[PDB]
Amino acid sequence: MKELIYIEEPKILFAHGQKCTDARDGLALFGPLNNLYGIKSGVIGTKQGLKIFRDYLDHIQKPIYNSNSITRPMFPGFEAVFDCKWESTGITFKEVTNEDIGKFLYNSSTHKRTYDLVSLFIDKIISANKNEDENVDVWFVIVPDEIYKYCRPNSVLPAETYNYDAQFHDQFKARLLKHTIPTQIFRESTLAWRDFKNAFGLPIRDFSKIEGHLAWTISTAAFYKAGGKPWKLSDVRNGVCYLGLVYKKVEKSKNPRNACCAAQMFLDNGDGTVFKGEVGPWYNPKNGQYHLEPKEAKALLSQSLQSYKEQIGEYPKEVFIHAKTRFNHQEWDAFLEVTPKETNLVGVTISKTKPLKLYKTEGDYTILRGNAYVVNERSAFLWTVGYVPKIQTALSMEVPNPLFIEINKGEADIKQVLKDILSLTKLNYNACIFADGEPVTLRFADKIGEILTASTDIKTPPLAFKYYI
Amino acid sequence: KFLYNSSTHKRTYDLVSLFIDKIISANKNEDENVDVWFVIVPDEIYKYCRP
Amino acid sequence: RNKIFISHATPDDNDFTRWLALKLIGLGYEVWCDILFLDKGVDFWSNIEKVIREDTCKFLLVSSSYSNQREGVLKELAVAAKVKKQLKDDKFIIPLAIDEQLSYDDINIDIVRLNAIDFKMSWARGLKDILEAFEKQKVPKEVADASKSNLLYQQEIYDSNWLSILSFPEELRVRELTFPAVRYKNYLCTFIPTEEILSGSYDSNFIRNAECKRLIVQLLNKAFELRMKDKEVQEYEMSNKTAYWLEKGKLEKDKFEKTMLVGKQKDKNWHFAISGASKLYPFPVLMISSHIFFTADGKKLIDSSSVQHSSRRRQGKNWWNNTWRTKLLAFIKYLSDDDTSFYLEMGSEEKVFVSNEPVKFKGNVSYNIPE
Amino acid sequence: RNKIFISHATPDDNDFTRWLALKLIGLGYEVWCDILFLDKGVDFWSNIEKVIREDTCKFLLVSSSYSNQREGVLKELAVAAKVKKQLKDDKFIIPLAIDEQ
DNA sequence: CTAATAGATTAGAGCCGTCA
Ligand SMILES: NC(=O)c1ccc[n+]([C@H]2O[C@H](COP(=O)([O-])OP(=O)(O)OC[C@@H]3O[C@H](n4cnc5c(N)ncnc54)[C@@H](O)[C@H]3O)[C@H](O)[C@H]2O)c1
Ligand SMILES: NC(=O)c1ccc[n+]([C@H]2O[C@H](COP(=O)([O-])OP(=O)(O)OC[C@@H]3O[C@H](n4cnc5c(N)ncnc54)[C@@H](O)[C@H]3O)[C@H](O)[C@H]2O)c1
Ligand SMILES: [Mg+2]
Repeated sequence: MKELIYIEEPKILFAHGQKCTDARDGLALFGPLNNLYGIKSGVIGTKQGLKIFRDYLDHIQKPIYNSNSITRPMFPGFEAVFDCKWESTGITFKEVTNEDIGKFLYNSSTHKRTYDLVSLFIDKIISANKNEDENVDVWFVIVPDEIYKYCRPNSVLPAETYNYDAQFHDQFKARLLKHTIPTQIFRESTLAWRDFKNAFGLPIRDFSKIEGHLAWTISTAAFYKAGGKPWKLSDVRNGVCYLGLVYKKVEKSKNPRNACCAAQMFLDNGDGTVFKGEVGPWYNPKNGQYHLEPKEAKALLSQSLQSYKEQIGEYPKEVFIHAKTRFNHQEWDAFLEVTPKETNLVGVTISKTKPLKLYKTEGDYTILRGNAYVVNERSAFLWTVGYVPKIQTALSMEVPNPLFIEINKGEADIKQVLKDILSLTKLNYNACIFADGEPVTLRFADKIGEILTASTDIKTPPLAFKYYI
Repeated sequence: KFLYNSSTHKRTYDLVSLFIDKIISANKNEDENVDVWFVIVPDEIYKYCRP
Repeated sequence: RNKIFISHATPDDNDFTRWLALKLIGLGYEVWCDILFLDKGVDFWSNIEKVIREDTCKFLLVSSSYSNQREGVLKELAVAAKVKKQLKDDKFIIPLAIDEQLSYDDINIDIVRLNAIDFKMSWARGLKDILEAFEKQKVPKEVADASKSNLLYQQEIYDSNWLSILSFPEELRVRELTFPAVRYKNYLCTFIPTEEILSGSYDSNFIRNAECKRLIVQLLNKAFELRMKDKEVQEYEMSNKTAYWLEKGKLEKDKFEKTMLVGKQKDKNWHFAISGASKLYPFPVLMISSHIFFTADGKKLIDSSSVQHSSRRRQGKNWWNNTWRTKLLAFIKYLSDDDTSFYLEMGSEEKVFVSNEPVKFKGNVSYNIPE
Repeated sequence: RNKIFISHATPDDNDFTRWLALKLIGLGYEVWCDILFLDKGVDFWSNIEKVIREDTCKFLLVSSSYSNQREGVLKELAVAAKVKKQLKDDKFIIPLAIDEQ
């Protein structure tokens, strides 16, 4: 017989200085942190896409209701929640004729067609940003469903163009990094989900009972990409810097090699949270070697420490380096000789591989979301997916898998490690959910590395997430 | 540290860079939607940067 | 008399007052406030006195460092005290405490004997304090809204899949031969005391402890493979691992101890399958994984991973915790040998005994299961 | 904070209250009570409280059938109890007894 | 250097479900 400890919920902060565990309830009752005046939207696409976008904008001005209110709170309309204006009167439209989309999508070569389509879409945005006077906050791209299905890694149709990945989204986001333009890509079927059907007279995607969820998600994304702050973490310990390492293989560049991209989070003076990326990939020629050479690791640590010191003025007292691989001695010794002496380095490996499953005896639901089985002083299991009493349901189907946390280098208290990991799952601005499955230090550090490896080297890319997500 | 070079060209370059780097950083890596940018230039910057 | 009056200090406590007035209006009550309903160009003291005297059921006072010792607030309090005396309602006045800087020893002399409400910790807590008080006192709620105002009002021992290893053969001391054997140098490894191998103790230039543990794990895995081959259970080769399942008709009506391990889905059958991996961390166990495999006529599988994936996705959509748990436990009990264990043949006499019940976990926190 | 406060029912205990107040004044103790003290044209309920909270050393209470139910005397007693709790004084309140029924 | 036997790790892709 073994023992399970339970970890309390972290709570997040909204307007008026009020707290809550659910983002939706906090946004509905108190509203966002900062105060925008409004969002001016730039739309690029066909006339069908312009009509669809205008209709959807009109749709989400009024309250929207879900089938089950307990599971998913209602949407009370955009302005009731966000205290700003985002209407179909701030639209500046740049038409893209259908002849171009038809004619470029004909070379039968994924790379050439993807490059041509991305160039076609981005040249208009670049020109509208350079040669015009109108002000645009977030640009919205409405791609027809027919080009989405053909621009994928493995896609077959039923000149510096080979240096990029053959995915529309990654290349499109990458090639706008040097102009710093926020953007939100939509699919015609995501907004006009009724009009796209199958052999039967039903939509392929049925949003009838989860329409308020889509409204919540789209509104939150649009409000974040316009320079807003919808919530923050209530309790973050002072003098603690969190990092994140992920390895993305740089496919098809003269050899099989792989890079590394990072993210950081800390509490700054003024009770603010600085959640921002850590850009500039660091490579190693070896194939299948997910590690850093000493020279490439000293640079990364120096960069992170200098950033924290510049914003705060003193070095972090504690630094936690979360990762999904295991460090080795050769690189960890590169650490600790750029680090000062008044700072603690702790390396935490987070994985979801070990197959442990827990079942309730004589029940029908799953295990709670705070439960953890502490195996040792350097190992533990944490359940980040499970039954949440507030929404009266679990965050997954079947039986969830636990998250295996293992202190790898340094010494730390495993209970505190779990407590800090659980609060890192509430900062998914790409989503409007109760909480995430894995820490966002590892999820946002993955998107940047996925977008940075689908283009040629670009010097000093932006750090803000709004240009990536 | 910039409006002292005694060469008009270099100090003009440095001051223009000092303002525009911040403007572009704010534009590319922040979540707000700023309609216009208002640049409040102290008098000394404008005074001597003439040809 | 169905208007809730709100007394405050203007403009120092305007934010909280406006919040409270908007909330109470949303919930359905009628609220009169100095900043939202007073007219422009009207005699205001006379109108305020008329409102307090003629139509007022509750007198909610905002109490703070500003609203204390204010002439307008005090005059309103005096008139409200007269109305309370005339109306014989001991709960006509209700102070609301919102300021953390106002000590309870410095409150007005007119509210000393009154039970204040605390908004200092959280405003929703105080809001429900006042809502509970209103429910108890039966303040007239003009419910002119449906499905909106009521929604504003509304706003352990576990099992596992680990089978502990009860015993090991004493001494440690080609894959196509009868028993589990492993090549190593010019020697042969097959069933050094094993009590010390699994303690991080033995070390020698002949072999390292970690390598010895790895070899023991390999021997255990081969033994399990052979043992399930000797149980006459059909096998499915997954991408890297292997799974085992029972043929249709093998069990009595496809049921073992009131659990069903073979069933029906349209033009396909579905078979519950398991796979096993032996580990020595954190303690010697046999980890079990659950799978579903689909056979065309109940005996032959489908040579297509797409249809297998789609059917497996469809079948698990309705299953839940109890279904998976009971099916796994039933399969393990089916493989059980005598009463509580199940051996792996490691040699001529030696055996490794595995428990047929999973490891049990215990916690101290649960949920009420509100259906 | 050197004034004796006399709380009582009105107008039922004015005779005994006046006798006691005059005797105490004659013996040299500063006393207070509506008669001879309350000013005409003033906010009384709010002057019943200032004197109790800032200008009181002892709190005499004339108890009888009339008292121990009147709202005013109970309010004054509550404020007196709070002031006693603040002052950390054990003998703030002196319940005089003048009745027998 | 080449070619097999395993245990223990990593990163990619592609398909399906979300309610009653
Ligand atoms: N929250 C409160 O303090 C509150 C509540 C109810 C009544 N009152 C009364 O007390 C207040 C005292 O105000 P003050 O002198 O301290 O500050 P002030 O007059 O500068 O500001 C107070 C506000 O001025 C306005 N006001 C005052 N006289 C007015 C008039 N003749 N015509 C139109 N608007 C007028 C009202 O909105 C009042 O609430 C006002 O006389 C009256 O509303 C105050
Ligand atoms: N400190 C004292 O000696 C003392 C004794 C008794 C009551 N009080 C106080 O308590 C009183 C209220 O309690 P109660 O209802 O039992 O008193 P009460 O019996 O005096 O009040 C009821 C009637 O109201 C009249 N009244 C109303 N306002 C008055 C005013 N401004 N001046 C004179 N008479 C007035 C009284 O004369 C009486 O006829 C008054 O507020 C005040 O006198 C003080
Ligand atoms: Mg996004």
